Amino acid sequence: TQTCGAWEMKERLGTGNVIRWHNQETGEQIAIKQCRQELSPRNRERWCLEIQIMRRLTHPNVVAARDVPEGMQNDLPLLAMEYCQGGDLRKYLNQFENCCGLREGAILTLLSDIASALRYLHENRIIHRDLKPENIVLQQGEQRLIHKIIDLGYTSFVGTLQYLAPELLEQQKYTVTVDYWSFGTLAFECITGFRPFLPNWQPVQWHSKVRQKSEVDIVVSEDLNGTVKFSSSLPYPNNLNSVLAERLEKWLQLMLMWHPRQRGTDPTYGPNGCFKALDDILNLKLVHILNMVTGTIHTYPVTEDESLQSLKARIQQDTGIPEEDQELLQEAGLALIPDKPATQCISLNEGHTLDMDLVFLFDNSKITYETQRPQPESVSCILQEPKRNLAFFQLRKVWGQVWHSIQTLKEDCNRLQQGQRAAMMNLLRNNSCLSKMKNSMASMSQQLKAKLDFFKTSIQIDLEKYSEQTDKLLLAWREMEQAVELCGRENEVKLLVERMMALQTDIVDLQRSGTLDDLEEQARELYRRLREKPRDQRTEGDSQEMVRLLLQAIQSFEKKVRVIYTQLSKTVVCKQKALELLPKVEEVVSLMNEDEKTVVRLQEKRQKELWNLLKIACS
Amino acid sequence: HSWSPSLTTQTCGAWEMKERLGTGGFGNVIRWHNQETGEQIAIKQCRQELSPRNRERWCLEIQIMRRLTHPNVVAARDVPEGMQNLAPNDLPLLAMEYCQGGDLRKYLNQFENCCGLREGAILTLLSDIASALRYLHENRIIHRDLKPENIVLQQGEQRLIHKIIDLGYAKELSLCTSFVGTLQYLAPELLEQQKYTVTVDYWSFGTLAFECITGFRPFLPNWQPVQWHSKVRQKSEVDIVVSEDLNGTVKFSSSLPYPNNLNSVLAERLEKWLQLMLMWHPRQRGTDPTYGPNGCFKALDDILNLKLVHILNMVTGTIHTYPVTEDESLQSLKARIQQDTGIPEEDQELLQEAGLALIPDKPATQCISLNEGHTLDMDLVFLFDNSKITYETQISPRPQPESVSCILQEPKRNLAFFQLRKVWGQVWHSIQTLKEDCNRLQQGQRAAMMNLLRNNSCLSKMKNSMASMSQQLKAKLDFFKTSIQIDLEKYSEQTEFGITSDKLLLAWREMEQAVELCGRENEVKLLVERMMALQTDIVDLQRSGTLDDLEEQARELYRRLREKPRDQRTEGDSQEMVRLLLQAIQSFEKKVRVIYTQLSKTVVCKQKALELLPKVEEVVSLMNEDEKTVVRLQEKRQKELWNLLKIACS
Ligand SMILES: COC(=O)[C@@]1(O)C[C@H]2O[C@]1(C)n1c3ccccc3c3c4c(c5c6ccccc6n2c5c31)C(=O)NC4
Ligand SMILES: COC(=O)[C@@]1(O)C[C@H]2O[C@]1(C)n1c3ccccc3c3c4c(c5c6ccccc6n2c5c31)C(=O)NC4
Repeated sequence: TQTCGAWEMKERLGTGNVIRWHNQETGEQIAIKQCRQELSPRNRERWCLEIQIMRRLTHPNVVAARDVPEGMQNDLPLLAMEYCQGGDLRKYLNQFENCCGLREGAILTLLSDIASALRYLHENRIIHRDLKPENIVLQQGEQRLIHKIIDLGYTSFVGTLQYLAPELLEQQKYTVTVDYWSFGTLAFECITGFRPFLPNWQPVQWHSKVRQKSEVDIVVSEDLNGTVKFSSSLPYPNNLNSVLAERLEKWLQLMLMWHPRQRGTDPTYGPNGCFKALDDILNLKLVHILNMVTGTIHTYPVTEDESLQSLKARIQQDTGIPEEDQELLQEAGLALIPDKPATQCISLNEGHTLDMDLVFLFDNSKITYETQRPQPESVSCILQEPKRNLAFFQLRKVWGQVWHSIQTLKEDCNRLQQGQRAAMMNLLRNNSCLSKMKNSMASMSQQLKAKLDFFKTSIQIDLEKYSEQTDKLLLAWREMEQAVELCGRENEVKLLVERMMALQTDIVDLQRSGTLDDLEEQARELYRRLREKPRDQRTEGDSQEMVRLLLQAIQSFEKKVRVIYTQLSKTVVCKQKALELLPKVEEVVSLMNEDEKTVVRLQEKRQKELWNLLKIACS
Repeated sequence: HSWSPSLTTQTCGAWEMKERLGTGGFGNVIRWHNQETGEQIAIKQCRQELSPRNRERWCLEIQIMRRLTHPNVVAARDVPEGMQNLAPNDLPLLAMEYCQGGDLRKYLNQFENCCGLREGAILTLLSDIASALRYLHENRIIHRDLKPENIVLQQGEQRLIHKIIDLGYAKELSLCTSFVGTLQYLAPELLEQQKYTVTVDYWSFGTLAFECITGFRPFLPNWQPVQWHSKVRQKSEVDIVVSEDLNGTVKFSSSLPYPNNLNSVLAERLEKWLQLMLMWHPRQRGTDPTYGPNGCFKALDDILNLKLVHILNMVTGTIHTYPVTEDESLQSLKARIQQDTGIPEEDQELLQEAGLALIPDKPATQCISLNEGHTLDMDLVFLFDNSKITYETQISPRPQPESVSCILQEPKRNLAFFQLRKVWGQVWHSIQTLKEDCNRLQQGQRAAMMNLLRNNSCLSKMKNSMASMSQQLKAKLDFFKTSIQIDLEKYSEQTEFGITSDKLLLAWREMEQAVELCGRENEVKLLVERMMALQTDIVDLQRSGTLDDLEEQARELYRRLREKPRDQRTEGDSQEMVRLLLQAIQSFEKKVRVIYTQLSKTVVCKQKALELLPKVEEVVSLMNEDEKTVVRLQEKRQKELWNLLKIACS
């Protein structure tokens, strides 16, 4: 469609226009901003000034300027930039599985990358003014997706106002705190899936309502009825952990602050201390413990110095399980190493979650495990009245939330299976040593039976041929014979082989044996269809089909969870029996070893006593 | 003058009148049920006003019925007291037993019997009806209206018993003249209006028998008499079928048509017996080359008394049927299998359902395990070639009938409803056969798996014995090595002052180097590795649909066609049906590929097992000698030492 030697023109990246160019020879990719339009002298200057700013700036989180390919013939120059393979953040936010916000890993890398870029811009005295998901592009790094800032210019109308700091509608002059507002609204949208303050509301009405919020309010929303509610708390559903939700909630209060001068001011780090505040949150080292007793995830911020014993004492307060009874296991069934620090649980990209470095907690005191999430306000609201007609935009929100609820049921249920598999892995690892010991015991018993048989044969000859050639020796030898009768732990080994054999049966029955996975795929496809519905077909309707799926998923979940706990309590009773048998086997192998030592000595002594007879006779 | 809401049909004491058992006419045979005992009866009544000839004809029937007594002939029962009052005239009623299985026409009409009845059902029919006709003819009675409507099924203690009914056309004998019977089973002679004999009942039995084997009558069904007579007259002595093809050509054949549910031998032997019965010549009909005139019953007796053995060659996927004698040895059968499969006696691995190898010196009849549910699958033996390392994943499915392969080639062809009904039933039957054939192959793979697991069991039992013997030997050797080292040390220590026996020292030193060579620890070690690696492959083998659904789909499609109203019965393609068969053929060969992949995996394991068994046996032997020698050498040394003490004590 257009070429420049090896440089061939590709698809439009967005709208003058931005188009991708690919080098046929090197495989190199570039983005070119072009204007075929005729501009006013001020906007002409504005265009040139941007190319100049870009050429000056150099940062890992700011799109790099590139040379315009030689021979790339309005009169205004082109803006050649690096091509970011990941695409814009709006595209990511629009992925159907991100309707209720992005994953935890994706949020931490966003926050980090955009805070670092904003810091560079502001220190080089560049104020963005139009920061939004459309102005954030993702580049493919070596191990993760890197967020970069674009458009450093120097629904439709209501659309443009969506990330603007309130002062911008009110006055002319502004400060860096305009970019805090934008970063905060943006960040919130990535956590929750929607903007903090009454999205798509008309400016006059928006301004009048949001003005009324308190210093601690980070969300102003309209329910289905349509009550406007203000909140200090980060909304649910979100894919963040307990601690991160709590800590990002308070950081957002700094950023979504109505007061323009007070915005970004940290109580510790003073004005513009919002970047140092986030640094603390991002540098936190978190440990996630799943209490198998209750099924709740406990998150603990740990220090590099913090010992496993300190963490155990902290788990103790939230679970009621004493340090001594705490069995802490990981994915593969290994118990946590006490010499090592609490940070041992920690194993950083967009695919990072709490599930990655998750530890499963079991109570050694428990013999049996009895089975023990609250859906958002809008979901429980539609559960009560599923036949209610909702406008398409309202349908889109509750359906995404219902789908998210089911995904959570599925994910929650799989974490419990992972916990049961960790306990099974530990059991199989113990059963392995138990088998290795059983075989040694079996082998030692057979070797002992053999040596005893041989000694019994040997001594019988020696007793016969002695009496034939006619004291203290005869009585001593007869004691040797009755003494070796008492050793041999055949009957004790017998019983332990029965137990060890009966145990391995229960274990093979445990390892030798969904709809909840299916109900999620059903809900996902139903939500997919709603969002892929043509604009003319977007009308009013019921949530009957969706609410049907959630109820079936709840029912399926509790049924599936019952079975997980039945197998867990079966696994733990096997683990007990195993731990009970190990010393019993060890003890019998010890006894047998002494029996062998005794047979060996008694044989050596008798032989030496016979050569002694031959001495006396040789004189 | 008022309408009653009661629904009691008509009573006679404890006896409640139920439905008519017949199909058309006034309702001559009706079922009666005893409310108190639960007993059921059938009552035949004559027509109200009769001509003196038909009055005489009626009496003659009552007389014949009263005389007759046979397990396969419905006997005359006492008329319940008070019923003769409710009779149309002075003439008696015919009270008979009620046969709960119903008539044979009902069975022939069951949609799953469109291509004939099952092999078990054919053998019990033939046996029961031959015995009844034999009884009649020996007691000089000719039936003259034998057909499926005149055969009823009674519930026996272990099977369904076929019985003969309706002696209303029957004559006591001699030659007869009367134009009596059913057009569809009417012997040529009766249409020629000639004098005739018992051979009229042979024709009826033969046409009937054929219809039960194939699903349709032998000679041009539903053709008008004049046209029928003109065409069927032209058949040869050996022809048992005259039919109309898809292109309407009338074809004559000596052979029994396909599809049928009979085995190879039974089809061949019943084919030639049918030539005797469907013989145009009236005097020659039923004449057997061995048993002479009227020897057709003794001929069938031979066929029925045959003891058959069904062998499934797993290499090809074909079933070989062998008529065996009570004296016939397994070796004779093996020699017979050899000719049809090319597998020598020594390479023949013959297994049954549960994976047990056939016992030589037991007779060939050991393979044989008898009602309507009896099949060749019951007493089936699976043949494997010990020479084979791998089995070919393709085996060629069964050759489908002439009409099926004809419509497979051109499915868009329009056929008349009656032609559609035939090919669709046949296509449905082809799919059922694909399903059945495929399951037999799985059974063969499971028999080989069962044999493997049985062998692996003994192999495990031997491994443990070997392991145990090895540990016991290691122990005794350790002890002997310790013992002899003491004895050698304390001897050399006492040479100068004590006893010097150069002969003893050398003998004892030989004992010591001799026991160094024995102990088979490293040999046992390797066998435990192999035995362990084998058991892995075996657990991987044992720890590892659309063909049945495609059949249900075809069954429903054929069902729909048959239940189609008479006005709606028009022309059509077999596109929907041919689609299903192609899918079934594709599904079958896919399923069969998997069966053979696992079979060749099973047989390689079975080889390794049979390779390991002697190796284990050999090492345990060696170890046993090592033990024997240790025990002896120890005893001898001890006795030699006490001998030194004798010499020193003198
Ligand atoms: C409608 O799209 C937009 O608003 C974008 O800001 C977002 C979108 O196009 C715009 C115009 N955009 C811009 C608007 C203004 C300046 C630069 C860009 C821009 C760039 C890139 C991309 C891009 C790459 C892959 C998918 C989408 C992409 N976009 C851009 C860039 C890029 O890779 N390098 C520069
Ligand atoms: C055209 O012929 C028929 O329909 C039958 O032969 C076949 C039919 O009714 C008839 C009239 N029939 C007869 C015609 C003539 C004599 C006896 C029967 C007869 C009998 C029975 C039955 C019977 C039982 C169950 C279903 C249908 C049954 N039928 C009969 C009997 C029976 O149980 N005992 C005798």
